[PDB]
Amino acid sequence: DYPGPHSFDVSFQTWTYSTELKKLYCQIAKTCPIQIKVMTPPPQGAVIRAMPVYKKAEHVTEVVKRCPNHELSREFNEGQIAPPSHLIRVEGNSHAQYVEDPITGRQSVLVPYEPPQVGTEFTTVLYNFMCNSSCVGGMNRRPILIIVTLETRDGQVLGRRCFEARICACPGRDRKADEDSI
Amino acid sequence: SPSNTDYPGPHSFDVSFQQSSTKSATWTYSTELKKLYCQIAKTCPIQIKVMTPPPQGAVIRAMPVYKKAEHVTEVVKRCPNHELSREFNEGQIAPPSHLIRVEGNSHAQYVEDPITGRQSVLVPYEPPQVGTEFTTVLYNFMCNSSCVGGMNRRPILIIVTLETRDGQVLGRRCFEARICACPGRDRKADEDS
Amino acid sequence: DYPGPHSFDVSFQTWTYSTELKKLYCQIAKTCPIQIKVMTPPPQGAVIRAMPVYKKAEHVTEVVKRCPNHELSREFNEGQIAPPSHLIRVEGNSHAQYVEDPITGRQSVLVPYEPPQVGTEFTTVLYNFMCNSSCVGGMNRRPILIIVTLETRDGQVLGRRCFEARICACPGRDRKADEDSI
Amino acid sequence: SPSNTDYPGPHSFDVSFQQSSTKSATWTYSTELKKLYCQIAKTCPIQIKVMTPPPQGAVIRAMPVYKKAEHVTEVVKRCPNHELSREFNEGQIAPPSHLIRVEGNSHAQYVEDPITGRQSVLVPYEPPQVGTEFTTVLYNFMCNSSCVGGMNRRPILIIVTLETRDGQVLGRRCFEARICACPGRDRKADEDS
DNA sequence: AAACATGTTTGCAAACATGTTT
DNA sequence: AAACATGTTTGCAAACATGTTT
Ligand SMILES: [Zn+2]
Ligand SMILES: [Zn+2]
Ligand SMILES: [Zn+2]
Ligand SMILES: [Zn+2]
Repeated sequence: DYPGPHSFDVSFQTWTYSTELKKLYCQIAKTCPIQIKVMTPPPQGAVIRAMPVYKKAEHVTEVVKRCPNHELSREFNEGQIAPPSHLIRVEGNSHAQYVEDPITGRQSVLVPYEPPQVGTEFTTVLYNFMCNSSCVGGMNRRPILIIVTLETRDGQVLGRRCFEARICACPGRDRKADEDSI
Repeated sequence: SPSNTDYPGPHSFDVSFQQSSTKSATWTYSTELKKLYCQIAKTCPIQIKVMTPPPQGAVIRAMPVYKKAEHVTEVVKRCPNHELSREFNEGQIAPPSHLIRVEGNSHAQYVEDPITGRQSVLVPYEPPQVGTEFTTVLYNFMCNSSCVGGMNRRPILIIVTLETRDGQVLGRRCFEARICACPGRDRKADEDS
Repeated sequence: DYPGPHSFDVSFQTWTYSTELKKLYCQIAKTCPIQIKVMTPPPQGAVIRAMPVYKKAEHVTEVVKRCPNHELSREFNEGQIAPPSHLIRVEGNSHAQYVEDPITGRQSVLVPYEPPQVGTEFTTVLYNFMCNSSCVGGMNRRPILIIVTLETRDGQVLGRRCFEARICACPGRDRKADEDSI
Repeated sequence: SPSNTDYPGPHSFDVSFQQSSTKSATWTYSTELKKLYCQIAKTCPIQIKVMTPPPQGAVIRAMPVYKKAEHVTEVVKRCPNHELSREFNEGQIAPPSHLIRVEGNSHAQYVEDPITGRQSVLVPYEPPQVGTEFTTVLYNFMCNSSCVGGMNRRPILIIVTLETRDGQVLGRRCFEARICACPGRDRKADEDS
């Protein structure tokens, strides 16, 4: 976590969030509203990039893509702006652009930053996760965590926040049970 | 859509399953249920028995097909996930799409029917070893019977058929196949049902 | 209603039944257990025929078949013993035979009678209704009622009972609301 | 999969909808939304306007197609129910499978593309009546946009195209079509959305 | 037009099916 | 083998979508 010059921050108000576990439990392809908050207007082009990555040191070097099944299953792909391989998708924004790093091969999705609505106090982004946290041939139940980063139009980082994502089928249950381990 | 009725044929063709050890829980068979319960990619020994020497190029084709009427017309291939997954395909020579595989036989040849598009695997028939009453063939089933994007837990059944070197069916036997994780458990539960 | 020599009778213990409305509310293609009770063993071949027919005098002469959509929609038809046109189906009985009257063209389904199980007090039959009570091109929401008849092996009637059938989507709701009209 | 982008073409081709009375609630149009809301089997008057006389056998083809990317590849036909229902077909000469119909024109010819299997209907182009600025064509939409076994409430949109007598596209305009029961209500609600 | 009839969609939890870890 | 992890199926009611009756 790096608040940066604009005191960047992410927060949450079919899914659920354990504040103190910094974990987001949510169903697949369902919509996840995510709250963005700055303290001072970021630069101009300023973008919000959401990138997935494995939590465990063992697997951090491996890119995070959708399992083969979902990747090529008309379902969810057919009529789509985004690439079928990308795990993270953003809904409700034509400007949203999906990117594959030529060198690292890492997939991510950017959305141009925009101040909140008048009176509001949050820039709300709509994220969709397109593979369960357990798809064989994909995450194979390997915990992953999202890295939402506020960057300068040319890719300079201005801030970064991160939470563990676990997209499943019973976020309620899983969260609760995951709360029992303590 | 391929036939599934038992047909002993002129050579009193027959398939059966006899347990390779004396646990060994990698698989199990309900003679009573005509069901074979077995673990994915693990090896299944299947016993072939004739009563009179079959023709010349005689072959044994094993083909998978959905049990229920609603799906019979759909081919049976390996789910997308496994058809790519590095594992089970890396040192393999067999078509990653094919469900049924035979291990321990270089002559084993995999085939996709140009018209029906149905995948199957053949092995040239060879009589038993001296003093032995069974020709044993080693099959491998490459997808759980619940792989999403594949069988999606739709019952399938194997159709092992003894055919003439030019495809004329001399004999056929069928058994339901349910490849899972706990063949022991599943069979048991299936029997308490 | 004609009890007949064997004091024939039908009763009920995804569906529901208004005793005093002689109406059966049940979802489509879902299973309906129906209780048969006699007072004295019926003849030998004795069968139980279930036939649908329109309640309203206006439409009684028109046969009752499944609407065109369902009639030829792989769904529910594909792997099936019974004809895709037949509204009423019985599940759990290989002996069940579906029949189309050559002259009247009327569809119906028979099931060989069998005494109850030991200790039991009912011969229970499993009926499936395969079209909503409202399928356009079919019942077009025209009330129909089932005529379960106990007959002699050669078609002589030994008894007959009948209840109004209304296969819908919310048997609960519909029943309740249908109970409000009074 | 047929194009849906507006293309005025050399003859400044254009389609518009002007209300036949002075209620008449049988249909309505959201110029703003590019959506036509109309009742099944009832008649929809559609205004055609060019700026320069089109070629010779020039025709006006109206073809239906699903709006959403996921279904575009699927043809648009009348649900099974209506394709048989005695009504709307009894005294009719038009293919009971076809969704779009044109009333008041003997020359109107219905067509199924042999390769794509796409159904459409053509009417030879004829200039406006003297003193009139529009060529009016009468369309009929034969299935609610919610017929199960048909559109099953999948948004569709009409592609009226002005073509040369031998199928070369000279102009094309599109509008979303939503045939229902309460065009009034639905349009209103659609606008409050 | 306003009310009513009815199939659908969405959300949710229980009982279950089935691969994985212990 | 026994326990645990997790996707599925089933049932159910609310809010809704949409044809029909009034
Ligand atoms: Zn996946
Ligand atoms: Zn698989
Ligand atoms: Zn129907
Ligand atoms: Zn229709």
